[PDB]
Amino acid sequence: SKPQPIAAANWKCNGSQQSLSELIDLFNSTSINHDVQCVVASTFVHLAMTKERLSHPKFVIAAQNAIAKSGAFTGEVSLPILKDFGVNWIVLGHSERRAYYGETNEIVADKVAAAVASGFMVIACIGETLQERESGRTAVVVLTQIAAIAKKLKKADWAKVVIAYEPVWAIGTGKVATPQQAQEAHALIRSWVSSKIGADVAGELRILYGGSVNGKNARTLYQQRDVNGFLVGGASLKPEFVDIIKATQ
Amino acid sequence: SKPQPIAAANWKCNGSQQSLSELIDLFNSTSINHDVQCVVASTFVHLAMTKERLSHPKFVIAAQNAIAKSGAFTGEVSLPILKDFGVNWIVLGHSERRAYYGETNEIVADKVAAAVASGFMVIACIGETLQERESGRTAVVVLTQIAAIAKKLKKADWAKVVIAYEPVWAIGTGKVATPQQAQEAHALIRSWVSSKIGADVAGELRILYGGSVNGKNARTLYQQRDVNGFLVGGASLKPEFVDIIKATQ
Repeated sequence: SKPQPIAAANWKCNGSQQSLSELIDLFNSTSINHDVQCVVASTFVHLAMTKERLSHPKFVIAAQNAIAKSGAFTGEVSLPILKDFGVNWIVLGHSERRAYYGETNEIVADKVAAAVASGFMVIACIGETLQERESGRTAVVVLTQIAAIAKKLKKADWAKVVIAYEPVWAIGTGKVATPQQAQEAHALIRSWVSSKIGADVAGELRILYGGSVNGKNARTLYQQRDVNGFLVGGASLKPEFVDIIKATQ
Repeated sequence: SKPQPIAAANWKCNGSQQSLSELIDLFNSTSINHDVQCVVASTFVHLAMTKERLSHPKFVIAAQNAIAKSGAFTGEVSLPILKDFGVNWIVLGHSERRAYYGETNEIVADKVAAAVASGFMVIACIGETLQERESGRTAVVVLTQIAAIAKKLKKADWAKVVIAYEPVWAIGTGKVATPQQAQEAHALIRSWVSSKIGADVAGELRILYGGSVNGKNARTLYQQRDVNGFLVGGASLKPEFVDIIKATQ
């Protein structure tokens, strides 16, 4: 058996009033008759609008980032503000932030923990680069990332947690990830959770696949024992997302 | 004579639905009978709401930050998105971003230039740290910042530009800035614009003061020859802002 799946749309830095409206209408009209949690992560700018027009009950909205505390951080957005706005989902430590915005294992760790403390559901991202993969350090590295996070969490916290595996080594590297490789990375994280936190925590823990997923590969990927879902980029701005949600049956 | 003044509210990482609503109502009810441009920079989260409820015609809204292009920058916000949302003002290269978020003279420069190209009005921030001030490098440093920006601009671009002087050396340093010192920094920037771009550009160019301004010091500060306004922090979340706008007559 699997825990409930998650199909998450990571819109990243994209979207227009018009496009998003249209995209959101498609969703509201879609039939989803299964155990599935659909998540929509739009930009800070569009939360308001998403919040309002997204009415299909199998969907929640989420932020793409946040900082922990409110204050003198011009440009930034705090958890406190989100929660007041009414946002309960959030994506933290995505590869792009890790790469461009100076997010270390510890900054991430810290954010997650705040998020968890304020009662958010967290999609926490981890994954290794090509250098790391090529030298055979996948295990070494992801476990290091997961550990940094778990270090700050209590057993009960895990229930609010979702891990997303990002095969960075295969992202813009001209390198291609296969389902089996996905499965192998996921089986690692799960093994770690099991042996370190509890087979109880491990078995309800959702692990999302966050490499390239489209309407074509989605099925084969979800068919894997340890994949519970997806954190989707590109495809999630197209109607093809709908196909991916269905891939989760 | 002076160019039209600007009273800008930099809300930074603060605010709640309720607070901001109340704060915004005060504004809508205020009498402003003079040449003044009031600017309100709320978080990405609250733009929507500000946009909607702020109805006093002497007010515009602005963003606190942005990146240049849309794309795969999870967490971030592009100019393209703002413009579509209907935002035409923006604060760029604030001391806090320079300090915590890795913004160099060139990143700033680049952002400004994009912003300008897309038709935004830009409040561009510059200022030196205590080390810099103490060693006598104020002139050296600010001119370096302004230059990095001007490097990318055409003469016509200046019309969309607003410079804000941030006396960082005096921000959380237990060091205190006086009006005369403000005036001296502003006179420098102006001298530079004059001699390098044109006395024409210099004389219409608005230079905002962006250190600590409250309802008490506001007057003495604006009375200075080269101060055209303010980029306000703390006080701008209180009703005292209204007092500062009036300080601009």
